[PDB]
Amino acid sequence: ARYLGPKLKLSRREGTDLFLKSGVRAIDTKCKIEQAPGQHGARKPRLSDYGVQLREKQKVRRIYGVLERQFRNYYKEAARLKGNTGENLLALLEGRLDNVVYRMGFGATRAEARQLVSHKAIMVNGRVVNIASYQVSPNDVVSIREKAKKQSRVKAALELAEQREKPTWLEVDAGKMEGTFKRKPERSDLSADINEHLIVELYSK
Amino acid sequence: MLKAGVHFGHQTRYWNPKMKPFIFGARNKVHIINLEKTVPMFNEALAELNKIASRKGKILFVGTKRAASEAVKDAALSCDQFFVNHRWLGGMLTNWKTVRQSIKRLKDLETQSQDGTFDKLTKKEALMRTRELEKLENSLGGIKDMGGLPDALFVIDADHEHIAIKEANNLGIPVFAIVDTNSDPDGVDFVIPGNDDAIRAVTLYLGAVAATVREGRSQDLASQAE
Amino acid sequence: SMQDPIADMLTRIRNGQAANKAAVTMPSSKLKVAIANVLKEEGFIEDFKVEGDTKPELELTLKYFQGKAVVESIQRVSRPGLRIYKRKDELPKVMAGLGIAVVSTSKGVMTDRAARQAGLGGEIICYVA
Amino acid sequence: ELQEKLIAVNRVSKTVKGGRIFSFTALTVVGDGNGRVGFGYGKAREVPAAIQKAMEKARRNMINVALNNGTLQHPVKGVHTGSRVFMQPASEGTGIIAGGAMRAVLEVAGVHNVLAKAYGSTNPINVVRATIDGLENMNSPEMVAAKRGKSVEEILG
Amino acid sequence: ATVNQLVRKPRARKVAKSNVPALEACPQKRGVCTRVYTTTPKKPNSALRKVCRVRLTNGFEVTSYIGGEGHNLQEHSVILIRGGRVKDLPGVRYHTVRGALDCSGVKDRKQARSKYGVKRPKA
RNA sequence: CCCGCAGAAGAAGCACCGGCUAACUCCGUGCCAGCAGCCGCGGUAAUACGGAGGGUGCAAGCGUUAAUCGGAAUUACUGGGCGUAAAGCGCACGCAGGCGGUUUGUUAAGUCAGAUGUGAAAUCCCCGGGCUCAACCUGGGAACUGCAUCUGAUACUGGCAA
Repeated sequence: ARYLGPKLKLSRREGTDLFLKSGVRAIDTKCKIEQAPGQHGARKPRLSDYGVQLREKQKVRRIYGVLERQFRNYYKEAARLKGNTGENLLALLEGRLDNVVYRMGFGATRAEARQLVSHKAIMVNGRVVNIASYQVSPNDVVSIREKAKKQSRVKAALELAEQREKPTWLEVDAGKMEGTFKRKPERSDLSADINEHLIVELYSK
Repeated sequence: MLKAGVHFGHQTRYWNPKMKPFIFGARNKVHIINLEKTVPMFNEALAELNKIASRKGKILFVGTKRAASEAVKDAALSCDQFFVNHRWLGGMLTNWKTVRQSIKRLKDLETQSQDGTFDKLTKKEALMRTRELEKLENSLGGIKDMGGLPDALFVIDADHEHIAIKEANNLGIPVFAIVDTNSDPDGVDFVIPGNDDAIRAVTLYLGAVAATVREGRSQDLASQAE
Repeated sequence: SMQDPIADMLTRIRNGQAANKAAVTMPSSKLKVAIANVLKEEGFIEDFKVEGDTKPELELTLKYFQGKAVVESIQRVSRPGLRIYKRKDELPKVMAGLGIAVVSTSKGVMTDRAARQAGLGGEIICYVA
Repeated sequence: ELQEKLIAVNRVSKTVKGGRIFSFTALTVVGDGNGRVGFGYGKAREVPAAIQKAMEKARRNMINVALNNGTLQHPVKGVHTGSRVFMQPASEGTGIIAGGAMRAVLEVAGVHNVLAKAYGSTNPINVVRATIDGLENMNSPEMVAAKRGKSVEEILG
Repeated sequence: ATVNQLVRKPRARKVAKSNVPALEACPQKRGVCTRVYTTTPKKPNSALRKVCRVRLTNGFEVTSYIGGEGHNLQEHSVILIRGGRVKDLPGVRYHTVRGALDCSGVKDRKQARSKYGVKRPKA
């Protein structure tokens, strides 16, 4: 399933930072981002019209941690669902449980927050959920069970997430370690750096 | 990151209060410019330079500062761009209609004095026409090959060349400057809060701009076409 | 040998709009004056005049707003070789609704937008865009 | 402000007494993103000179096209030299889903979402002249209202 | 054209012909492989292409190319046959699936070893 | 299904990297060995063969083969053509077939509108619910592009009369 390799070579192929590490320091200047993704890294390519679409899709999939079969099911769900298709697709990717745990700040990265969700530690609506692909409905409460509560890492990662842009579609308490998923985010609410029509057009091909 | 040059902060007490977003009062009664906010603005500047220089546009580099004098000529003739570093003439851009024939005097006079009548009249006439060439040469030498109105203005001190900024805000040229703490970030479109008076800094900022220009002018698209 | 006088009317309207003529004339009939009446109600054509007693001829003043003509395109849909009848909720909209389709229904010859609020359909005669 | 785009470069020959002497042709479309498009063909002995000819030829050849909310006003055909083009407004079709050499001129025109299908031949020069003929062919409800019906509430309804 | 002519005679569907007449609607077939030999290809290429004749299990006796670099097939050699022509020899329309029954794998392969039937060099 | 124990411990391959098509260098070989879906590579400096490094895609799968549709407007009803590209009978008459000027009246067959019955359930689609989520199951609807009958409309088409 999940990737589990060198998780900053991906960000050097994309060029742009993917926030795949915690961000204690900055982008370290100890990876040489923006100049080389491999051996022929200084050789900058042409990156044609199929290439910009492909690197857009690989960009969003490598941000969120979703594979191609599941991601294509997310496109299909975004296409049957009413309204703007790329907005529905980013709403579905912002509705994954591990992303909601990340954007509460209960894990530093997506893989870490995925490990808290995977190791029966994250509780939603007073119920345990083990699965990183849970779609969180609006007006839900996401919590942390008493076992993995106050174990070094909600403390560390929640201490670190104080500088991370404060996503305003969810309430968070951080002493009770809970958060209400208030409403789904509009396209205007996430960073304007990913380019959705390239992806929707790519699967439209 | 203070990467290689030291661009930490400035003067003491006569800060322009418009730059309240970039201050940290140090123990020596000296301001510290917010270096963790400088870098997003500098990257927002270079992302404009790649666009308007990949337009095949003309950047005009401005800084005198008595210390950043040679860093502009050295760090700007490495590109295909144009510079003003010795004296900023009042109206080189908005009165360029009459700066034009002074450029014609410079080009049309070194044309006469490289081979022509540079000895044919008087030793005193060589002492006049040559002194004219060394007076116009470090006054119009970098702008000599321009022959038009520039598309951008890279100012190294807003407080020192504030009339170049207002100059290229009478007309529609997007200026951007690295400002000091006492400078005024009003006419400047893409403000860069940093060090104006360090030789390391006017190597660093101007060097990275010099990389975005010549690295920005497509050497890749052209190659593909070929 | 003149088996569709309605198409023979529309080709005179189209050839007049091409040839930049002030008026056109065809041998009149009840259906031609009905369809031309619909076109004057819409505003593609001003001033049809039926002028005759035994062998009637109806003329049309052809509109020209700019130097460009007004009838931008005009097709013939229910030709005699292949008649086309539509339901209520299957009536087309020509040029995304800013052209008009002439349909003949049981309440008379009218436009598609007239037949939607009329709540019925029929034989779509032509597409005037 | 201009947002140029190169479509395709072709390598042509002339065949003189000595040998076949090659040159390059470009094909560009430029345009702001409010319904202005110019294509420039351009040809030179070397590739970047050819694309530069195509830029300067494209900039003085623009066509005003009226579009609302980044899409067409009505489905419109188009024809130029055996390249038939059908393109469709697709009100939030969500993707400028056109073929090669039509996607370029459309997204530098400023439409963001069409349903464009290219019939006939698919030569890039003829399909870009066909889509610029279709985009100039398309008119607006104020255009058809100002020449017919005399009300946009009557023309649209 | 002419809808009335289309009513009198309907518009006839084009008829697709299969490229692999050895048994149709079957991904693989199995043969006896009499006369393994070599054939020079057609004109612009020049090599010795190793090709065996094959009498299948349905009565067809087709000819088929042997891929990889060196093989071990001699005249009784029951082998498995998949589709795909070569565009280099006249009439060779099939391939022998390497590493399947007797048409064993290729030695010292490391890349693309699903094709040619070579197992993973562990130890 | 839940609770506890143990320790990162038991768990990553497959295809590709000349263009189409995302991803490049060296070495081995020398129109050989081989590759190939189509163009086509291989004659000593092969980004195309074989190996290594590096990269790209997919992932408990990956690739090849077979088969259907698409792309194919490449059988064109939607939606093509026929001077020279494939294609106008050598030219007519002419039965069946198709199509038919214009006005009035009648009919209501075609056509249109409504209603009723039927078009099984499952399946597709919409709004929900339950399985920790999903796949899956399921409530209600929509739809089932139709057929028959009754009631009307009579602009067009047809039947009849003038």
